[PDB]
This record gives sequence, C-alpha cells and structure tokens, in this order.
Amino acid sequence: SKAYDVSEAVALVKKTNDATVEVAFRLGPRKNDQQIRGAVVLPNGTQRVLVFAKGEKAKEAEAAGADFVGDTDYINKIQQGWFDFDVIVATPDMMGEVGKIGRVLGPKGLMPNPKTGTVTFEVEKAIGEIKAGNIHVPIGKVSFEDEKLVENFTTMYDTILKAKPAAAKGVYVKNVAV
Amino acid sequence: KPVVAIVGRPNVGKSTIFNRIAGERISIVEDTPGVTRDRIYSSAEWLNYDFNLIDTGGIDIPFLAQIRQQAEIAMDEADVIIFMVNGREGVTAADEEVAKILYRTKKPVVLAVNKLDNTEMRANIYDFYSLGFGEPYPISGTHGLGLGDLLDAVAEHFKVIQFCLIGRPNVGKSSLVNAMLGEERVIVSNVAGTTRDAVDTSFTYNQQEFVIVDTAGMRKKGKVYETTEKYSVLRALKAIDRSEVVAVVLDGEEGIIEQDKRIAGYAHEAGKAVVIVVNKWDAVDKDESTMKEFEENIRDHFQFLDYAPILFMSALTKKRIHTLMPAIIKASENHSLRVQTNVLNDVIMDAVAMNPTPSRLKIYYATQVSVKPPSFVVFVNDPELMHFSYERFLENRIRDAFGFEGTPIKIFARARK
RNA sequence: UGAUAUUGAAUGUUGGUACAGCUUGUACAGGAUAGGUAGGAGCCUGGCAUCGGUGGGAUACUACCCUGGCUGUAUUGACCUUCUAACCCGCCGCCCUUAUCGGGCGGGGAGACAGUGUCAGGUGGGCAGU
Ligand SMILES: Nc1nc2c(ncn2[C@@H]2O[C@H](COP(=O)(O)OP(=O)(O)NP(=O)(O)O)[C@@H](O)[C@H]2O)c(=O)[nH]1
Ligand SMILES: Nc1nc2c(ncn2[C@@H]2O[C@H](COP(=O)(O)OP(=O)(O)NP(=O)(O)O)[C@@H](O)[C@H]2O)c(=O)[nH]1
Repeated sequence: SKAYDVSEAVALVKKTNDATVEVAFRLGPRKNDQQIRGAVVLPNGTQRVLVFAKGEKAKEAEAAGADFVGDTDYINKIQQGWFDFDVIVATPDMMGEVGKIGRVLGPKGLMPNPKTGTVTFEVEKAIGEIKAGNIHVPIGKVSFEDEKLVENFTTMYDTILKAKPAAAKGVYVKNVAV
Repeated sequence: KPVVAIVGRPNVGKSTIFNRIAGERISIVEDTPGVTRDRIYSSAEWLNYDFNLIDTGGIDIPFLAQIRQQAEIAMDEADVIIFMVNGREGVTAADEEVAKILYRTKKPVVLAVNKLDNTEMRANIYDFYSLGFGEPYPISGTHGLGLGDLLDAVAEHFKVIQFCLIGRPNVGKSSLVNAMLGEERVIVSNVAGTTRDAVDTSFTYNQQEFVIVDTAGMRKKGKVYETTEKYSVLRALKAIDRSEVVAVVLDGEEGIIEQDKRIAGYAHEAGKAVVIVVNKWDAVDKDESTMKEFEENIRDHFQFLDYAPILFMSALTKKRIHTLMPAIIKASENHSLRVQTNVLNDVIMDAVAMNPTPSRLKIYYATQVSVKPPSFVVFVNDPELMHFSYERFLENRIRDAFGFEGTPIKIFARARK
C-alpha cells in the first residue's frame, strides 16, 4: 500500500534477489505522435555486437571491440541458420539492402532503424557506447552498491523527462515499478 | 471476379489511392472524422483486364462500430487486402490493433506505405518488418509513385437501368434501400447526415438487372455553410446525371416542407422520370380518408409534376415495399417512347380546332426528335406568337391522347423556315 | 422545440465523472479452451512440489500500465413525488384618500412552473431589398 522512496528501494532490491534490477514505467495511440521510446548511454552501467559496416567504416569497426563485421554480405549465411547473439547495428547505406534482403529481424527485435541512434556513420562511437506505450530499461544488477542504481534511475528519468513529449498536457507520470 | 479491399486507420489517404486507381469517386478531405462511412465498389485492371476494388472507412477504438463491421465484411470477399499505412509517422498502436484482424485473417495481405512523395525520403521504408508481413512498397497519391510495383504485388496473388434516390435528410432513405435489397449495405443512424457520398450496387429483379444509388440527403442552400463537408452534395447531384429514374422520398409523420418542392425541381429540370415516394407511415394514423388527406395535399402543392405516380410504403414495418419496382418498370418505358409521326399530327389539329385562339399563330407541322425525353417540334409562322399558356395546353392534349405517365415532356418551336 | 440565468429545500429512484481496493481478457501448442504488457533466485501445508517445455510468451519468482466487470470514497447530474421563502395575481379586507390610477400591511391562489435577457429549424409571399 505504501509508495517507497528511491533511496529505500535501491537498498531493498538488494533483498529482492546474481539477478538484474530492472525498472518499469507506465507512460501517459492517442499520443503515439509524441510517444516515448528510446536509448541512452548509462552511468553506473556482456554483449556481443555484430556490425554491418560498409566501405571504409569497417576499418574502424574491427578495433573498437566488435566480434564479427562481415564480408560485406553474409545475409546468405543468415539465411537457413543464424543463431543471432546480442545486438545488431548497421550503417545508413546498406540498411535498405539488408532490410529487404534480410527477412529475419521483425519478430526478433534487431532490425536496424535510425530512430534509435544505432544506424550512423560513427560506428566506432556506436560500438563503444552500447557495450501499449511502455518502455523497459535494464539499469543494473543486484550486486551493485546503493549509490549506483540511484544515478541509473536518475539518468533514465531525466532522459525520459528531458524528453518531455509534445502534447505535454495532461499528466505524464503514471507508475514507477522498480 | 477478383476483389481487393483497402483498410487502415483514418487519415492515411486510402480513398486518395482508391481514386487515382481510376477516376475520382470518393470524397477526399483532411480531417480525423471525414472518412467514407461505408463500403463502395468499383472495377480495375492491370494486364489482366479483370479486377474489382472496394473502399471502406478508417478503423479505431460517435459511430465507429458500424464502420468496423463494414471493414470486417469487406475483408471477407477481398482476395488480397492491401493494407496501407502512413510512412512519415512510422508506426502506431492503432496500426497494431488493425494488424490484429489481419493476423486473425487467413488471407494473403500486401503492405503499402503512403506519404512518400520524393526520392530521397522514399528510403524510409524500414522497421515495418516488425508487422510480420512481406515487403512494403512506396506510394504517393500526389505524384503516383511506385504504383507499378504495388499493382504487380497485387497481381502476383491473382487467381440495365439505373435509378436514384433523393430527399431531405432523415427520411429513411438508407433504411429504405437496405430494407429492399435485403442486405445490410448502407449505414443507418438517428442523426442526420449518416451517408457521405453515393453508394452503388447492382442486382437482378424478375430476370432484370438494376442499379440503385443513395445520395445522403440534401438540405437548404442558404444554411449549408459547412466546413467543406457539403462538398458531398456535388457528388449527389452527379448521380442524377447518370441516373434515368428518380425516386423522391417524403416523410409521412411530418407535413410537406418547402425544401421538398425545391429538391424535386432538380429532377424535373433534368428531364428524368420521377416517382414521388413517401415513407414512415408507421408514425401517422392509417385509416380511411387518411389516404386522400396527403394524396390530395400533394397534388395541391406539387402542381408542376403531375405525371408522377404516388406510392406509399414504410421501410420500418416493410409494408407494400415490393410494390415500388412495379412503379419503376412502368416508368422505365414511358421515359423512352416514340409515337408515330402520322398519328401525332392527326391529334394536333383536333386540339387547335376546338380551341381556335392562337396575327393569328399558324400550326403547320409536328413531329418527334428524341426518345428520352420525348421532344417535339412544331413548325409555325413565328415562335414569338407562342404563349406559355398555349404551350402548356399542347402538352396536356398529348399527355391525354396517350399515356405518357411518369415522365416530363418538352416542346420546341421552329419558325416558318 | 432546445440550452443557459433569474432559481430552494426533503426523502425515493438515480447514472456519469474522478480517486481507490478486488476480479475478466479464452494464442495450434499449452499445466483445466484460467490477458497483452517489464519475465527466469520456491513446497511438504490435504497433497504432492522444484528444470524445462512443437510453443511469439512457464516464473527453480523478481517484477508496470491497460480492457471489460464487482465492491467503497467524493463530485456532480438526471429525474420523480412533496413542501416553502423568491417570482406572478384583471382575488378579498384596512390605510394613504374623498379615488375601477398607484403604493404599503394583512389573508387567499399558484408555486422553481410560468414570465423575462443571450445562443438552432421550420413556419409562413407574415413584412421588406432585388
Ligand atoms: N502529402 C501528401 N498528402 C497526401 C497524400 N495522399 C493523401 N494525402 C492527404 O491525406 C488526406 C486524407 O486522405 P483521404 O484519401 O481523404 O483519406 P480518408 O478519407 O480518411 N480515407 P481512409 O480513412 O480510409 O484512409 C488528403 O486530404 C490529402 O491531403 C500523399 O501522397 N502526400
Ligand atoms: N418510423 C420510422 N422510422 C424510420 C423508418 N426508416 C428509418 N427510420 C428511422 O429514422 C432514421 C432514418 O434513418 P436513415 O435511413 O439513415 O435516413 P436518412 O438519413 O435520410 N438516409 P441516409 O443515412 O442515407 O442519409 C433512423 O433513425 C431510422 O431508425 C421508417 O420507415 N419508419
């Protein structure tokens, strides 16, 4: 019945366990025009990112930490197989091709789309930062200390609010479930 | 024949694409409510010389349930359901709600993306793979881009008289038509203005085919200062030009309104057969000499049209509904009839002999020119001597010599030549 | 005909709105045809439990908002049936006063109605401008 505080719930989701502390947030479609879906680099923070870099952009992609780049087309290797691993990003030139030729990213949630900051010319800066109207966000672990998830939820809430959606009218906040 | 239907949330330019498929049928406006209330029918072809098109209204969560029912019904007959969605705004929750029905529909579905009017931002065809359907396509009604590929995508799955109906709003026209072909085809609502444009359907009656069109009613010109929603009245006026039999509908509960006489003027001035019809007898009393109360009153007020037969039927209780067509078929012949040149002339000087009061106007010849309506030309020494009182006199004699019931007549006058 | 103000009380019916607390959402498959939407750190209190599973969704339990319903809380509305205190009397008595004007003070009758000020159709050659 009682709404706890942020400084109490970080110390208490220690006790709700090495598990991962995640946050649900009910948003306030009618408002799809100014919907609230997104990604931001995190403060208090293993992935396997595979890139679709084209041209010279593969040359800076092999030194940042990526596992496999490609031979400029391995969607034929994606056809009839392809246990995908963690994250798929791309570049704004072969995205159209990979989109049409690739026919295995819709119900699997890895389709490159430049609304998320994942399809850009800065592939070296993109590898290094990734490593019904609702958003899910993993802010961290059980084993993090009490001062880590406070900045994590603060950064994510400031990101949500920084993004005060248009048609701001009416309540924006409905529920925080830590 | 193949059937193709278009569905989606409103304001996606579905009717715009439907129209540039062929001609310009559905009204195109920009607003959330201004969608086609019901389903329409048409024909199409791309190297197959055989296809049909169906357009419906937008689907969301006023009246929307009936539109949803119509959209569901259209999803049945359609072979491929072109599912068009906006491109500039990405995707929406209502888009997923629409996609739910298609997911539960076991028919091939082609996905199309509108609002792609130029080459560069045409490359925005992405993230629609999450919908679970095949390759999307670009289209723009403003410029007609990407039409060939979309029609090829539709093709890869490839396997009579007209009579109208008009009147002032809320007199049961839609109820009357859907209570006559036997099948829910057009919407019925308590508020005036339920229909938004012409609805066309074909059917066979007594081994004879027929075409019936609704016109959403007509209100006064002075007080029609709406927000371009009265642009549909132009569509209603168009149907009269393509129709050849006009049914005017009056309410029996309410008395004769001044606007009804004006509406009947448009049909008469168009040279079309008219059959005056009254509906909703369930309201007012049905008794002896209540037949003549409105039967006589109509004649007193509607003098300019006297040839029109008068029919009484109530669509709600379906009383004497089957008697409407017997009137229609009879009116069909009289609007297209010719009389012999010999006989017609022999009747003319009999009339002028008993009325030798035409210097004096001279009658020399008379004959017919057109079948519909029957035009006649009389050769006189001078058409200036012709008087509108005398011109009307000739019409009555002709209308009495033969039947010529339920159709207007026009008389032309030519000089001595 | 409709709103809105002039414009009140009582009980009876009585919805809507808002805030709450409990319930429903029928997926081939799937643990009873017992929801989407963030999932994966428990029994032995009669029973039997615990991975995981053709599954797009099983939870060896962490962990939000919806949709239709049920119970409270407040808001108001819609009404009926009453009453009375505005508002209305071309009803009676008394005084202004000698007065079928008018105004006061008493009874009676109607009473939240009618009447009045700002917003829709028809009506109807009602009367104008052409
Ligand atoms: N810029 C642009 N606007 C378009 C295009 N196609 C349609 N529109 C706009 O979209 C508006 C709505 O389209 P319309 O066909 O009337 O859609 P509708 O009547 O709501 N039918 P539905 O609800 O079934 O989609 C049009 O008035 C027009 O301004 C296009 O290719 N480009
Ligand atoms: N008493 C009575 N009511 C009727 C009859 N037919 C229809 N109604 C009712 O009166 C209204 C007329 O509906 P509708 O057919 O849409 O009339 P319309 O608006 O003139 N036609 P449209 O919808 O095409 O504009 C509806 O509320 C309907 O239920 C009838 O024969 N008798």
